[PDB]
Amino acid sequence: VHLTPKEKSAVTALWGKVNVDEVGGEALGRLLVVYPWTQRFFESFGDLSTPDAVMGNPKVKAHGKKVLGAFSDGLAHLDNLKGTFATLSELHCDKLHVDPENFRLLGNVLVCVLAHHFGKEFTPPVQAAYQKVVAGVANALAHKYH
Amino acid sequence: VHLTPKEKSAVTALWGKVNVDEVGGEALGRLLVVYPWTQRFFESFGDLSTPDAVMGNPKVKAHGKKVLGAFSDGLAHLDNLKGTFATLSELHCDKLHVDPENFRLLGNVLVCVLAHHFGKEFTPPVQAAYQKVVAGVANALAHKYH
Amino acid sequence: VLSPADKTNVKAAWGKVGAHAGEYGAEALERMFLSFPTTKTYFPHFDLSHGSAQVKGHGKKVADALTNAVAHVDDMPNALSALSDLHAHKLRVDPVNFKLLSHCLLVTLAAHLPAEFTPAVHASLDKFLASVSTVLTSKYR
Amino acid sequence: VLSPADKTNVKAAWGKVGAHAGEYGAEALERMFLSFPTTKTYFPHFDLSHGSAQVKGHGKKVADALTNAVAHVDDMPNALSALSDLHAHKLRVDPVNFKLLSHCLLVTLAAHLPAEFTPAVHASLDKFLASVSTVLTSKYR
Ligand code: HEM
Ligand code: HEM
Ligand code: HEM
Ligand code: HEM
Repeated sequence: VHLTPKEKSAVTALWGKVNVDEVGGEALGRLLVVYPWTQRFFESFGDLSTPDAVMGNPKVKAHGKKVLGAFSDGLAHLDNLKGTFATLSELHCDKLHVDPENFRLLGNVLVCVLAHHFGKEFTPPVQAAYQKVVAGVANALAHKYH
Repeated sequence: VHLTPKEKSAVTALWGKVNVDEVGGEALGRLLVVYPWTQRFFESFGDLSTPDAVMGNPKVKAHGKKVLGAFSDGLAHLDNLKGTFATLSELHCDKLHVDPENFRLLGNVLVCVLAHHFGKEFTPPVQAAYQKVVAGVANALAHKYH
Repeated sequence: VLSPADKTNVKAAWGKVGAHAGEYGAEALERMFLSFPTTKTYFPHFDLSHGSAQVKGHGKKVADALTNAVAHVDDMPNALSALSDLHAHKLRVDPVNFKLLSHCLLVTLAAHLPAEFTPAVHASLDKFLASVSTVLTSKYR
Repeated sequence: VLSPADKTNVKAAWGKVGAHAGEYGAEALERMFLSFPTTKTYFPHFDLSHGSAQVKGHGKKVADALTNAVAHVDDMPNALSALSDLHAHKLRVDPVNFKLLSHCLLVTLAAHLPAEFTPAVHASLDKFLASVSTVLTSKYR
């Protein structure tokens, strides 16, 4: 992904203000609520019946912190996203068999959560920068399908 | 794309029997009938109002011959699809601005045309082989979006 | 949404299937498993080998469901109401998997009915299958 | 298709937009043009720069059509019938571009109404926008 130097600055500046304990858990949480078919991959997580139960679930918040950690790991390695996500690409593709379209949906839900948390500050050019990032993370995680 | 040696043989054997004058034009023709929005990219082609007019259009048949020639070019260079479709990726992405989802749709319409022309001979494992090919061609033509 | 010309073409194309329903649905299922191996995880309890009795059995169920969908084409959400709750709520099937089976169903129909598979009928069947997919992915809690 | 709880959340969330409709629609359009440059080609007669009178004028039209969609939520195919013809026949818009504007609309709704953008309402609004998208992509020759 070809990110403009001004876009690399805008991203890291916004990412340093991100609540690492809540945001990721909210992304995964909303993914499971907005797109219910994703819950079949998380049968061992517990009570996922109501929206409040998904968001309040301890296993969702905990795993969500790891997903956010993987997005932070990808922001430090923008030049080599394929190698950064190579191990995770094997897990999500060869083992779990998750359709690559869902990677793109989680990325878009992350963009929605960042919008929900920052408001006006998540200006249109900042979104444009994050869309390039989440699309790059998606393609990298979908490499074992190519 | 990781093609099995037996799958490589099945593809070339079936491709040598392909009518180079008609098949490609039928693929593009059906793409314009089944998925009408693709017609906006071909405003200079003429009469595209009725299904028979799309199929009977000389500009569609002639351009379809070139698309089929690009698929044949990709079958001889399965190891390096990115480099084979590098120039065509610049045309379809940076100049024409075609959504990468349409590439997959044309590949799937080609598969439907090969099925229409060969019948029983287009056995399930032969389709599986061609699905790997058309997905590799789509992903290679979509490189300028990565 | 469909069209009165779409409905005519779907009734006529699927009419020439008839007795061959279970072979066609099974062939479409087999074409799906070999082309997109990710779909095999929805059926671990099935013998997925060529000529499998479960794939041939299920293929009949799939085809009969599509026949019932052609019958009640103007009231599809109600006719496939039980099937929607089954695919969406119980099995939690990914919407992409429906585009992949729909494609295989079109390949099967092309491979078997060349006189019926005109560009116009291809357009109609794609729309029908897309409409069926839309209904089976609809989840009302 | 929708739910009676989905309709309640859509009417409640969109009811807090009200007067800010044109700003939100224009912002949604700007977020789309900047994030997905392929959508720009549908508006070559428009000034696409920030604070453009045209993007501000069209955003009002898009928002007003969505306001009319919230009004006739039980009969959307009939309400947006003129718009369906426009987007599918004449303009020939790629269905993917609707998923992108729909996303941008949700990002705008998230960035302006955080009290209303609860997980249940996110789901409701996504299903509403997907429904409006289905109607506008439906082409009956
Ligand atoms: C957008 C890219 C995504 C990222 C960065 C991501 C990241 C991760 C990480 C960091 C792990 C755990 C690795 C470990 O400690 O072993 C993981 C596991 C997993 N991911 Fe993802 N993921 C993504 C998308 C998805 C999606 C969209 C789904 C579901 C539809 C999914 C389903 C899973 C599952 C089922 C696990 C295993 C959980 C377990 O240990 O039980 N992931 N993912
Ligand atoms: C994956 C399949 C595809 C292949 C391999 C392919 C191949 C080609 C080739 C060989 C050319 C002509 C290059 C030249 O001689 O200058 C071309 C041009 C073009 N392609 Fe494609 N194409 C594909 C998909 C698409 C799709 C799916 C669309 C549109 C929805 C599209 C739209 C066009 C247009 C608009 C032109 C220019 C025609 C003109 O010169 O007026 N192509 N394509
Ligand atoms: C073209 C759309 C489809 C139709 C018409 C269809 C039809 C059916 C029918 C009739 C049943 C049997 C229910 C019963 O016994 O009462 C069923 C079950 C099932 N379907 Fe589908 N289906 C469709 C697509 C899919 C897809 C895309 C998948 C996933 C790859 C899928 C996975 C399943 C599974 C896992 C069951 C097995 C239930 C059993 O073991 O009996 N279906 N489907
Ligand atoms: C959320 C769905 C959408 C709604 C409610 C919507 C609404 C509208 C409305 C109300 C008009 C004005 C028609 C008139 O002048 O009478 C229109 C026109 C148009 N729409 Fe959309 N639209 C939507 C999505 C899209 C998308 C996704 C694109 C493509 C990127 C698009 C492209 C156009 C174009 C090119 C026109 C301008 C025609 C002109 O210059 O007058 N629309 N749309």
